[PDB]
Amino acid sequence: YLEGDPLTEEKIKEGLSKLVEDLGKVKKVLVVHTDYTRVDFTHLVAKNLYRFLLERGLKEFHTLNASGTHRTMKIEEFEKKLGISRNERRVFFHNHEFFNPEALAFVGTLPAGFVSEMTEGDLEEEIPIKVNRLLFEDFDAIFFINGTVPHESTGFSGGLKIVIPGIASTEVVDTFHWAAVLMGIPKLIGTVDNPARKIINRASEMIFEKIKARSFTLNMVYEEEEEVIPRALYIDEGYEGFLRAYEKACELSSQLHVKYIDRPLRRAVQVIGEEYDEVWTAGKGSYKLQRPGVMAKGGQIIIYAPHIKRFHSNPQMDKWIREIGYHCKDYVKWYLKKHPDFNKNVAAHVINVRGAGTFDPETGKEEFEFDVILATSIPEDECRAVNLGYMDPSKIKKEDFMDEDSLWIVPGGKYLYDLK
Repeated sequence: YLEGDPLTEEKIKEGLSKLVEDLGKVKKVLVVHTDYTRVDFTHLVAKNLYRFLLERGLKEFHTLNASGTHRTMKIEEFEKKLGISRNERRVFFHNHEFFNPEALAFVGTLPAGFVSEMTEGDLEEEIPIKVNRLLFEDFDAIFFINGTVPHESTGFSGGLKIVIPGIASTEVVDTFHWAAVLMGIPKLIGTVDNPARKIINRASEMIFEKIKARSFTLNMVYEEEEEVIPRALYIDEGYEGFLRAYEKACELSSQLHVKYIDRPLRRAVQVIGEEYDEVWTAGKGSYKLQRPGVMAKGGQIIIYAPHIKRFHSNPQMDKWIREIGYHCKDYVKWYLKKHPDFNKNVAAHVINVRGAGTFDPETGKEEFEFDVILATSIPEDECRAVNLGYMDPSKIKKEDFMDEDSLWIVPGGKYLYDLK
């Protein structure tokens, strides 16, 4: 449980040395980490953890990319993330295989009653919990390096979120995403406790029961200005440890990650970094501006990301996003009456991006609280096809957004905005 401003590599090392010193046997170790999508200080944690592990006789250092539904990473990206070279023998990177049944272990089910209660009875069935089978191999220790920040689906990220959705699969992840969207971003984002967090914790209990290795949470908190400023590393053990470290994390994050403004915005440009590869993640630009009163009615959210050219990297999910397009909650619920098999994660995503709105179920017409515009390399026609706005990314410039009720947000999609 270390803290600083900034938190230093030296302090971090002292913490990790301490943790490793208390480990008894280490030949085989697993490190579960965030993906290219998370800009954090993993590299300071992972590389030092590995170093100290070597000194005490580590034989095998395996890593697992907590991808969720995100794309697989190249070996080079693991290197960048971990600060560890591919050319170390004893080191083995692994991608997660979210969509591959054979990669997963069944640990048990969520009961229908509880599932129904989290989802207003929308689901009403037993939900199987399946996670990467690596969790249950002969490891002496498993280290989960996670990070905590306000989040559109889980109130905050970090803690057990690295297990689910990180290294989980479709059924349980669909369920929490849908549970979350029923409450909705404006109420949910930046809350410690909420339906998705309940689902995640309930399922993780059954998971940690079956893990025989000792399990550690290394829960990071940081700022991002032009670089990442580490601020805390909360290290703890086992299921209950994950809970404690997460709660401490959220208390710090809630003081550091909320930006306050005094007037509703008419224009916000979310300046998106290379790390957000596709609309699935660049949508954070919309979510972070959805607390009530933050956007003026008719306000424009502009997701400025010239490099982006897809909605999701998984072709099927990308197809699905384009099928339904971006709409309000009441339109989507209606669409699911018509298409009851439609994927609820995609369904939740679309509502999450589009924001509040009304649906007249006599006429089918939608009105929206704000507009969402894609300033990316997705063509204008392909944008309106999915019910989103468009701006030529080459015509977007900071100097056009300094008027009293506009905002040029750098870095985009990171900080939660609130009315002061």
